[PDB]
Amino acid sequence: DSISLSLINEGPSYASKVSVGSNKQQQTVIIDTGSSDFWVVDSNAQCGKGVDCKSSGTFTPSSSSSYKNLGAAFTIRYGDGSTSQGTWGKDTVTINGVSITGQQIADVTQTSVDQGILGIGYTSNEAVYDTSGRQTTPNYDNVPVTLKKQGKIRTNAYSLYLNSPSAETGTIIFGGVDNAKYSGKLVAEQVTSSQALTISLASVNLKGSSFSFGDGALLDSGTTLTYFPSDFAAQLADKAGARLVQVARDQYLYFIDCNTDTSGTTVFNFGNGAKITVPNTEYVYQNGDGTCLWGIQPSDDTILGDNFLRHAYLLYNLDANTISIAQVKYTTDSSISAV
Amino acid sequence: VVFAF
Repeated sequence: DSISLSLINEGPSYASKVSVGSNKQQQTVIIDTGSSDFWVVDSNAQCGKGVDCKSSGTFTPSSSSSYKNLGAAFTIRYGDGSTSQGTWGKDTVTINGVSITGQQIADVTQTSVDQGILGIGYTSNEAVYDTSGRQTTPNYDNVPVTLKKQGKIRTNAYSLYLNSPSAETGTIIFGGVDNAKYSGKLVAEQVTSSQALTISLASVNLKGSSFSFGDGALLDSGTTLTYFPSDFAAQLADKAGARLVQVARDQYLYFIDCNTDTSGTTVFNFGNGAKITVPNTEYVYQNGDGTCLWGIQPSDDTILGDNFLRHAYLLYNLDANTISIAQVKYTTDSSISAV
Repeated sequence: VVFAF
């Protein structure tokens, strides 16, 4: 029992069509290994200034016979500064024809995100706190846990195939693994945090140099680019020619010339001899205006986002606390086994 | 984008 779900490559994010409520109201929502809560855009939400938050489906709680309004205020904040607020509730959620009942979600009535988010990370990382960090509501069974608990999958686990940079679609598989879509063997890596799907990154090879790292990296489907501590990012920027630019009082971004040569690869070395090779096309990102970002950016948090993850096949196992990885093989061939 | 806290 595996559940395949199509991932829409939207550019900066990968989203899936899911349904919510007794009347199966279609929501197109970001598939996010970096958050743990599922929220939907209320049909009467107030979007953030300049944000078209109602173009990817909306949810009307009043037309679902099964919708339960829990008492409780919902608030979440993301790495890029975006936020959502609303109220906690429960309803039926349907994923590629497979329904789960009484799933706790948030009904969002204000958001600066473009669409809803389906957070599928650890339950310990749920957004169950007020602004000051006081816990306001209990931790609860999020979507992957509920899939397991209601007998839809055997193990709280999922495989991620973002597919190639040009592809319109990829696939996420809850409770299974597509053994046709990688070369070599999946190498199991220990998850190093009890809250975040992070594994140890031993080193990064770029432009003929090996840069020792030895710290955790978040494998985040819901991040576009790749983020590293400032000093490590600066070491890589030195080989690549990326230049740091101050864009706000506290924000700095690496820019790079749009016509920069993109031959060569960047290699990421993990535990147990696991290795992911990323083509350097992944490190030039086109902005609207004729400038480009470098695909690595500085941050206190280390995150391998989509520009990395497109080049790996990943089996996240939240029960075993492992993420198993192998170099991706882009193919329509498919041979899925349950996990 | 960069998805929690």
